[PDB]
Amino acid sequence: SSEDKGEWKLKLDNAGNGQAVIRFLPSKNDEQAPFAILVNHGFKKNGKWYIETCSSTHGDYDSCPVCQYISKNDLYNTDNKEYSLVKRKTSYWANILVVKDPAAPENEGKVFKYRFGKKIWDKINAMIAVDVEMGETPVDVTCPWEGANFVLKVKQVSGFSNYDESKFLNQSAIPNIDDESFQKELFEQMVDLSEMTSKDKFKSFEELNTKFGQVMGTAVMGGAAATAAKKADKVADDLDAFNVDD
Amino acid sequence: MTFDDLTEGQKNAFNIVMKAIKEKKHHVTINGPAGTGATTLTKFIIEALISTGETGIILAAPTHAAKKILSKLSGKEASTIHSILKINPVTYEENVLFEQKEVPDLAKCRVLICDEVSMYDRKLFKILLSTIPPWCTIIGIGDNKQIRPVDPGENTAYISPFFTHKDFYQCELTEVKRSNAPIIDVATDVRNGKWIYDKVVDGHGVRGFTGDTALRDFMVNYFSIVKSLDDLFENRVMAFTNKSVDKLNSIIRKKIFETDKDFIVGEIIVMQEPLFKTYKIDGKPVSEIIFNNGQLVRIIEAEYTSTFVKARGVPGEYLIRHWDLTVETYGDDEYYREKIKIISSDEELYKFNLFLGKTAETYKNWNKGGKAPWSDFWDAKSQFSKVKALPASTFHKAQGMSVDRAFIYTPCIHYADVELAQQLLYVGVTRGRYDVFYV
DNA sequence: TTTTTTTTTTT
Ligand SMILES: [Zn+2]
Repeated sequence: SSEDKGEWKLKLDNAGNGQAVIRFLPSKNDEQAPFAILVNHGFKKNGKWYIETCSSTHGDYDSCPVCQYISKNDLYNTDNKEYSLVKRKTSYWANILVVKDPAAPENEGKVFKYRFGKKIWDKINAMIAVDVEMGETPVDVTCPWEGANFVLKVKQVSGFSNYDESKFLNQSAIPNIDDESFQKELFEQMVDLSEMTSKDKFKSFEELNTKFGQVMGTAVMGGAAATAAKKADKVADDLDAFNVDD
Repeated sequence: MTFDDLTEGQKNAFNIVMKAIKEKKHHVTINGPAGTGATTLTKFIIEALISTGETGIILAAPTHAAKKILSKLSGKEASTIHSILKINPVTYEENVLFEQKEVPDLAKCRVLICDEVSMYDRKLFKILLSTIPPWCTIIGIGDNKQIRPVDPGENTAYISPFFTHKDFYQCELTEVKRSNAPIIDVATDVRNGKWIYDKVVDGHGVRGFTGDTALRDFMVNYFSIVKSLDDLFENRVMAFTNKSVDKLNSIIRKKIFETDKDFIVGEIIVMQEPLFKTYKIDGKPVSEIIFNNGQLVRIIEAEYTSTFVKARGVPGEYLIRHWDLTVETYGDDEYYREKIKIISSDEELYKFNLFLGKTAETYKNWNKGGKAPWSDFWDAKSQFSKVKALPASTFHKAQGMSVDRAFIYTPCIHYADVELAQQLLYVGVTRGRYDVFYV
């Protein structure tokens, strides 16, 4: 699951499908920190793994060895297949107040943290920004009087969670909004994501450099041994062919 | 002889070497690379020490083969660390570790000489210090570019505390920077971190093989150099995985002598573990070591047979097909004529591992009374060792082995850490004393 | 994020 780490996730059906109804949380601190955006390069190779953050999240392309090696070789076109395997992944995080969850009725009426993907962020951006001409003025889902809850619906297509069907709803007042204690009761359920944004990011670039080195060898721009990594692929297959040559 | 008359790095170390004895008590490790000639400098410190008459030194080599050639060239006898420290195993079900019987005082040993100090592991490291007395002074030789030990339980930087600043101050060795040697200057670049490049003098040097058919071309070049020569003592091919080596010995065996055999009579093989002649004794039998790990041996007779194994508490005996090869001592060690049972089938090997697990399932919680038949555990477990043919060994298992010509196979290395890949290199390059080819 | 998706090597 995910709840033990403190983050809610969906109880997937046999098809992997799932429906749930939740309301969001505004900004934990005043005039700042409504939400969060996480960047993480994630890949698996040689059985070795890498799942850690990126400092280019705050624009520091330099304090990340996974960022630098791209710019030296421009893998985006130099080796785009290798580029996609390792490229930075953008994670969006927010607090959530659950309303209805038939997959797990215990999850209802409670608040969590959560990470999602970018299409929703465009739709979140598409929902929040509306013109004045379409009568419907823009709406904040976290607004106490104007905000809206939203229902997530996902099906699997070729092993991918698809969300193209998602639709939003009207505004909604939140019941018991005039009680400080009911607010406080839920307010402690709110957590501050800005703490995750402070100086928690690894300052030691050389430490990150060491771990991938243990994860994988080769790939040195000034060393140019990465060509030998290109070359190594041929030899294993060449080894297979020479085995029957016996 | 020449006595005090060498280079600054050679002169500086010995004076500091004396200082550790002379100034307070201190322990030092030296990062001598190859070619820097700290072995030649060590020869003098051998000579200089005899005039003082100190016997507190002990000649220690971590491996038997390094101790053998150390004793052979120097002429002075050296002992194994397992004898020096009486490390005795402890039979448990989950894990098992050789363990020193007691902390000795090491009174007669007032100075300590060690080799290949990178190899000794950190968990063992803490135990040894208490065993070591203050008056004894520790002298260590090793390369930071030498290969580190493998710890399945912990994957970390794990630099040998010999190489960690807090334990004690030490000094590195300078090197004859320039010389008319292509490989070492390439090896200098190898220690620097440049990728391998071919450099040749008089037709001999570092040589590369490139292109689509490079391997087959390198293979015919491999075939060209080797031919049907039965003397590979100076021809050592090295690869990391034993998977690759297994397919090699399969193919390679058929090449030199015209037989399709997994193993044929008359083959030369090397131990992968020491050979103990175990006797049943209270506590732990220290047994008698017959063949050391790394000992070369000549096969006397070769045959593939089967043997039924029966465990008390397990009904009946269980047949396992293996190789029953008889082998004799090859080398300068004590001569012994022996015969071993050895399994060389993946089908049988997984069959072998399964028996252990049922025996593991039953022995960990046995209670029909009594204790447990573990005398039939090791007697059945120790009947078979694991050894591999001479031509190829792992870069781990090729360390120390100085041969004339080395052929190098790189591709499987990417699963290893970067620093290890360079430490394999240094060690790998140092295996070829005369020449090296690289594909 | 659907999930730490490969090695052997020491007494
Ligand atoms: Zn990055």
